Amino acid sequence: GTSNRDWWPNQLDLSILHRHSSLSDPMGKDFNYAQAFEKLDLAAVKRDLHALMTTSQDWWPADFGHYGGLFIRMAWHSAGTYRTADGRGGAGEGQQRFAPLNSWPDNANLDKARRLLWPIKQKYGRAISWADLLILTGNVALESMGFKTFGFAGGRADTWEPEDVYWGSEKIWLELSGGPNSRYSGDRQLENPLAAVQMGLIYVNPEGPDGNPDPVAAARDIRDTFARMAMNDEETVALIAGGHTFGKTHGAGPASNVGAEPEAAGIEAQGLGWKSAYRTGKGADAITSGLEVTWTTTPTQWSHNFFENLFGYEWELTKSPAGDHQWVAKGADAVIPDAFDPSKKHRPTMLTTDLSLRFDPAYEKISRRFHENPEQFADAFARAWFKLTHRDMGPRARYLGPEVPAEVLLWQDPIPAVDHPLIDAADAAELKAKVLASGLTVSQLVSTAWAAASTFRGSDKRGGANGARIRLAPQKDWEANQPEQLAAVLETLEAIRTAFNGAQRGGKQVSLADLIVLAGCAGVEQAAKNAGHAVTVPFAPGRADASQEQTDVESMAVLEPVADGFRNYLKGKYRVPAEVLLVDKAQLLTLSAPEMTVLLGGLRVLGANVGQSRHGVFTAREQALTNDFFVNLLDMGTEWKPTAADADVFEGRDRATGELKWTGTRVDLVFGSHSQLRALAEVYGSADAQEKFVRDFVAVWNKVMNLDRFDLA
Amino acid sequence: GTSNRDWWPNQLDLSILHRHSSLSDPMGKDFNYAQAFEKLDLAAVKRDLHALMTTSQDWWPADFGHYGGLFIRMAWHSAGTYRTADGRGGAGEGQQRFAPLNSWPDNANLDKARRLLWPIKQKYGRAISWADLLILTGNVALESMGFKTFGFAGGRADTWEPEDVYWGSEKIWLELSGGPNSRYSGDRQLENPLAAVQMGLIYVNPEGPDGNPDPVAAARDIRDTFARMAMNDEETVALIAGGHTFGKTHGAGPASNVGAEPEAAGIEAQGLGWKSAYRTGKGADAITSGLEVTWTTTPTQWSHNFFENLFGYEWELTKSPAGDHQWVAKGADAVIPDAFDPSKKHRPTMLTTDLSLRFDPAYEKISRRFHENPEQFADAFARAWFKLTHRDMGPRARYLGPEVPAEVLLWQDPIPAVDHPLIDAADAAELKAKVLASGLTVSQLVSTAWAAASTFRGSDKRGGANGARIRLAPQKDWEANQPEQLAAVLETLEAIRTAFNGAQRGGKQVSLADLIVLAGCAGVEQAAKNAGHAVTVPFAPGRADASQEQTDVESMAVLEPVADGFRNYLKGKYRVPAEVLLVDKAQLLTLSAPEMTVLLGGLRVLGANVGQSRHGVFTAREQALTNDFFVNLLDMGTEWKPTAADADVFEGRDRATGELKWTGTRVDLVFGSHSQLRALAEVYGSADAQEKFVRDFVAVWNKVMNLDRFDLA
Ligand code: HEM
Ligand code: HEM
Ligand SMILES: [Cl-]
Ligand SMILES: [Cl-]
Ligand code: NA
Ligand code: NA
Repeated sequence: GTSNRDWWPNQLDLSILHRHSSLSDPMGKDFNYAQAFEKLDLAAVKRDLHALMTTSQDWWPADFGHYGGLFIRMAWHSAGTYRTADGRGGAGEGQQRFAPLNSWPDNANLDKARRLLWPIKQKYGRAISWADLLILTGNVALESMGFKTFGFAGGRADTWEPEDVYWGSEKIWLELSGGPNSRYSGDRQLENPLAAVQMGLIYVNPEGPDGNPDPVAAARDIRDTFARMAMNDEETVALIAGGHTFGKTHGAGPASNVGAEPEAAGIEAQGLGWKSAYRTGKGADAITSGLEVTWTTTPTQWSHNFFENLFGYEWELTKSPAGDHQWVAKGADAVIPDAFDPSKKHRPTMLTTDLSLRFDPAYEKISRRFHENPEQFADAFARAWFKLTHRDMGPRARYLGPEVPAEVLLWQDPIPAVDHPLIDAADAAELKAKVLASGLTVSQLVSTAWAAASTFRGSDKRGGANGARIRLAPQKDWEANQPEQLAAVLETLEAIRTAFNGAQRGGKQVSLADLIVLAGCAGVEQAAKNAGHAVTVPFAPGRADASQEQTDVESMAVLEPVADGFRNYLKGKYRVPAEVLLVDKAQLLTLSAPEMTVLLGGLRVLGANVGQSRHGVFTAREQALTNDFFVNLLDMGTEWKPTAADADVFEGRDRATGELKWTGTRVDLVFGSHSQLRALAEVYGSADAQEKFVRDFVAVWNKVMNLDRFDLA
Repeated sequence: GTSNRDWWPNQLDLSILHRHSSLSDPMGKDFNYAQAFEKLDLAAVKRDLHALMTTSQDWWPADFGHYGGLFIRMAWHSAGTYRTADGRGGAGEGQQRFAPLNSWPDNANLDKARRLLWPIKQKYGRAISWADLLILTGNVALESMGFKTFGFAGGRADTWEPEDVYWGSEKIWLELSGGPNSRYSGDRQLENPLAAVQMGLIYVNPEGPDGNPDPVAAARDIRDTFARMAMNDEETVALIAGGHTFGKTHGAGPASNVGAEPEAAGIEAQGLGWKSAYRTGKGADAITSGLEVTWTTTPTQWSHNFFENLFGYEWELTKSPAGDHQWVAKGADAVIPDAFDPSKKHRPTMLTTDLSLRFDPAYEKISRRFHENPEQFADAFARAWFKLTHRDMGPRARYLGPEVPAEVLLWQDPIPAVDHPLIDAADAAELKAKVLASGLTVSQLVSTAWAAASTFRGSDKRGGANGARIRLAPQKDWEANQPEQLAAVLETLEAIRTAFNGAQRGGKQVSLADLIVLAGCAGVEQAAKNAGHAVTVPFAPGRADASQEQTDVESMAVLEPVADGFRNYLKGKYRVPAEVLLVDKAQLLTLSAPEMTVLLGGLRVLGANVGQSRHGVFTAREQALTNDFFVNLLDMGTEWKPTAADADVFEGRDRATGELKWTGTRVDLVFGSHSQLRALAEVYGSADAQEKFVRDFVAVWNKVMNLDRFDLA
């Protein structure tokens, strides 16, 4: 069937904003996963998982009699798709069970692992999500094998459809770099927001870059990809060596024996894939990656044998039975156990990427320290394993259950506890009036609260106005945030704050984070008053102020908005058209198309544009909350043409006289061009729509202000 | 960005079932368009529409000073996409304003027409939908030019994204037949469900079949496509001749002057397209189809001139200024007015397809009768214009406003009014006990009510259990309905009915339509009892019984289910895989994926399969309402393989012994294979789900039973 995407393959796609409807969700609209999970008997779940570890099924026999290595790999791949650039990927939505991830080559045979878990999932039902179960099972595998984990939090609710993620533009699985859709340019520069070297890999190629078995060059790719998953050198070494303490790779025969991935397989495969013609197709004959490496002498027990082997041998380049590059220990004895024949042993073996940990000079120093001090290795690995598996969960307020680590970690963007009474409705009224009486304008108030709140992304639940991190490095100096203007606003609000807090009794105080939001609420009310309309904007107190010492500045950099169409802002020129970037930002804000539309039309007339640009300010009553953006954009009396100077800036002239009325960007004008967005603009631009426009603007402003308010969840 | 569709282009698409969520809809979730429309000042709207007729805009100047012809074409194309096969297309959702229809070649410059209507749309806002406005406008155009219409109903609520329609598989606009994705095979047999000859045409090619200017062969295409739009010969002649009494075609210069269609146009085009480089690009210089034909001496007034011209001249094949085939009257004087120059006159001209109305022998007889009896022509055209424009609106109960024709028309599938007291809760309990005491089984009661109710399709709001048409030709003889079994159930129910009605006082009676539905309810209650569960199934009385004479047998044929996955039924072999057919049926039933899933799993265990097939009957307690379907489907103790005899029938064997446990079709097993479906099946197959499954089943069963209940709207 030919589709709109076939005919107009470059038209903007709004369907990413309308996923996750109540239509596709099998749970009722009142289901609350946290409420379910809080009553789960987590101990019982863990005892069933522990038993599973050594209960082999004949359709996918357990290596060494123990599924622990398979389950560790499963959980590491569940988490391992995460990119810090956008927050997308990660284990937090259980997306490994859907396309495309369920059928990535790097996820081969994890269909088997998830199938092994169906009995437990079935037993406990809605009280444990697949998302949570995949991570838990990796923890229980680690515990079963003698490794002490750092902890575990539940609360990842299941999803019901694939997420819309850009995983790259290649049309061939695993394509090597330098093709027509290459994700590399320049001197091996991986395109943002990608965090993997080839389409369908988690991070890097285990043979080496584009298959070249050089451990030093492989180290470069490990470092870059892991940094793009928010891990530093110590964490990276700890994770790789920790993982590879357990289990084995699978490459018993040629890869041409392996059939279709799950999304391509026949209906009778019942959701499994990679069926193999090689001998038994499983167990001793399994083929997963094509590599055939077993790292340690006790693949089912925590040890410090990975580093003992890595440093205790010299390594020779060899080939697996599938023809893939791997390494074997020179002159070694057969000391590694076979996975099924108790009378066979094997020489130590390594991947190219394992040897990176000894041949890259910076990794070698960490690896030596870990070899000499295995306690330090165990602690780093437990910490890194927790971070890997929790990095996309969001604020600690979302962590559920009895095994949550009490230690607050800097990567969590921690928010201090509130230990004092909160302002009430009358206090909030008093503060809104004090803010308006200070002389701060509607545009200042709206712009400041927008800047604070709109760092939130729903991909990994980072950002938002809680913390008042807008007053700290680096947010206070981001271009989009207009650093000098911002500092002036913040000084005025901090003086209101000090005067209000100094007058209270009883311990009551207001945080700066709450006052920033409240002040933006005052600005929105005042703009509505300026248009002739009395409205109250909802506000919920309870935000707290984080310190600079509780803020990792380097980690906060990925939250900078380099394109923010809601402020008509683009920090530089990108290949992706600005309208596409607006829909991307709206998805990370969790907005629907109607919410995006209302919000942007209102922001334009409120004065939220960076630099007070007139682009899209289609009103003669700026700082009044009216639907003038939509009425004026849709007026057929105005003709639009791209300027000579800049093809992405447009002049709006009266069609009869030629007189200049307005200017706009692509982000403004898309609302008059895209057929679905124009239809939305028409509802807000109609003569009956002033009340609707105000109410729906107030609703979406409050939604944005509350995106990180999981303390009210 | 490579997408799942790129990787697995033949995987089934469930997003068609979650279109039209509350996420994409800008109106609040309680907006009721009927209520808005009922308060519209329709007379005011009509006065504004009359004024617009002759208010020419310089960006698209009015032909003859009057936009009536353009607006009639606009309305006819809005309606013209309707296919009787699936009920899809038509005017009823205003889809001409969305892709792909806004950019079809046959809809060229209708973007202009719609833009002319924005000021009225803006003025009246939500109280008139685009969908209603496009039809009303065409009515006002006809009235303005002297033609009395048969009436008008409002109530077409707007939609907010494109509908998912199969329009064909060609990848080239306008592709002629016999290509790699030909919609024609055999002796000019158009593939169902298509109702147009080329991709991006409304019905037929105005030059003739594949561009060959043969009026006789064009007539054949006209007849077949119009019949696929529910129109017979008389209606077809009336509509073509009636339309072509007005306006003109546009082909002032070569088509190569015309630029990108709206979905391809630049952002500055602000939603318009087909900008032309020919001279002034508009008005006298307009290029729409490429043809240059003006049919009558008075193109802005109702006349009898069409048929005077068609019969009064002999016709010569010529070429328009764009090179396209058309006809000119031999030896005629220049009697047809020019659209813009009062000093220019033109000879009469005709399209190939207009000449079809004279050269096809059956159409000639109607055309002559219309030429000789103009009042017959006017009345037939009025009636046919009403049908055209209302054929997809559904039952009369949906018709709104002061201009609704009182006359009941056969094509409306009329349902008599209820003129007696209805059964109450005590009566419903008494009837359900009678039904259960008769010996009708769960399987029979469920199957019969399913058969009755599941004829409904939301595309054109035809079908459903109201009317008790299951007892009439042709429904009573459809194979999917199990005609012998059906007859036996109906006889039993009709005797219950007679006995109950004969005992009443006052006028109270129960219709057979109600009793069939109530009896299906009793069957579901009984199946719950058989599973150990108390359950209450909602029922709403008020259905009435239509007569055979109120049921057009040939129009009913398109409602026959040739594939009904819910009954594991496929009447023959189709090219489209059966699980795609199931999702298509779910879309017509208005079901989401979770409702399709629950419903099918329940139906399997209740005995609703045609012929009592065991395919999918994954329970040892048939006729008990349980979640067994899901629990057994998902049991990894079972291995599935296609049979030798039939690749579309699968055997489920115990994995350890080989013993046969079940058999299933593709429609059964897709719930275990498709990653999104399987995720849904897992929720219902979990150990905590029996109660959820029963309550969700009852809800969706009730939903189906009430799909056509617009008397309760
Ligand atoms: C440079 C980064 C990494 C590379 C290239 C990589 C590569 C792979 C490969 C190719 C396999 C074999 C798949 C098979 O044939 O069955 C695998 C297995 C495995 N990996 Fe990694 N790995 C990386 C990091 C990790 C990390 C971070 C962890 C966890 C902390 C992990 C844990 C495992 C485990 C436990 C197995 C064994 C699976 C089994 O016993 O079935 N790996 N690795
Ligand atoms: C065999 C079926 C039909 C064919 C092939 C056909 C073809 C066309 C074509 C090619 C045009 C010219 C487009 C342009 O260049 O502007 C057109 C114009 C138009 N048609 Fe038809 N037509 C059909 C039936 C209809 C019907 C059923 C109606 C309405 C009842 C209708 C009403 C009109 C009107 C009013 C115009 C004039 C538009 C204007 O003045 O701008 N036609 N027709
Ligand atoms: Cl994601
Ligand atoms: Cl449709
Ligand atoms: Na994420
Ligand atoms: Na329809």
